[PDB]
Amino acid sequence: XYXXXYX
Amino acid sequence: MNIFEMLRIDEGLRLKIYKDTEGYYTIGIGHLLTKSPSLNAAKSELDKAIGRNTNGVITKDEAEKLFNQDVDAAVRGILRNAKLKPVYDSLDAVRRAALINMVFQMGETGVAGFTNSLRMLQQKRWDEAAVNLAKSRWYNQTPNRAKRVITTFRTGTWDAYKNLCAHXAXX
Ligand SMILES: *[C@@H]1O[C@H](CO)[C@@H](O)[C@H](O)[C@H]1NC(=O)CCCCCCC(C)C
Ligand SMILES: *[C@@H]1O[C@H](CO)[C@@H](O)[C@H](O)[C@H]1NC(C)=O
Ligand SMILES: *[C@H]1O[C@H](CO)[C@@H](O)[C@H](O)[C@@H]1O
Ligand SMILES: [Cl-]
Repeated sequence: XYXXXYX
Repeated sequence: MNIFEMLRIDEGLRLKIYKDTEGYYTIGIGHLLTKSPSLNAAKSELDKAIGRNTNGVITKDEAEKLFNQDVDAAVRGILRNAKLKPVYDSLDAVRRAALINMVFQMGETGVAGFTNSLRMLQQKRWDEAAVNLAKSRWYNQTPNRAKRVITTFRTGTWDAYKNLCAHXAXX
């Protein structure tokens, strides 16, 4: 992970 | 709660440059970097904004810094606008956050175009406001968000933002 979103 | 937390629910988050669905390069909590289709241009803009060689990745603090500036910038847009400022001034603090939210989304010019709804809000006509706001293109294109914002306008409460749960779709 480490990135965010939300997709 | 408040505007900051509110927009965090409605905007989402990236620590790395992302090409969003409208064809824009984006980062942080809905921070636009460039309309240009060049990733390198996105990076140049980002690097200039942060003051370092990011390679397209930023820290939470940096995201929060861009966020705080973007929120201030939405307030300035409100106060500079002849249609928005009076309304903003008349509103309580909960409903003010709803208005900052909209501006943060679609810009002062876009929000200033909601002529009748703005009038109803000035006149404290909360239900008519809600019904009128729901008639918009805005409401059709981003309904989940617009419903929460509209509800906040209707009630002057944080109820639409209380007791929401995440469902993955990132991490
Ligand atoms: C990220 O989403 C996960 C999956 O839904 C959650 O379990 C987790 O709690 C979420 N975490 C965070 O909120 C990380 C902190 C990010 C805070 C950055 C805020 C500032 C304003 C940029
Ligand atoms: C993130 O994704 C989840 C699940 O698809 C959804 O509940 C949430 O509204 C999304 N958040 C944003 C800001 O789009
Ligand atoms: C979640 O998935 C999307 C699509 O694969 C990526 O663009 C994003 O970086 C994340 O990995
Ligand atoms: Cl400005």
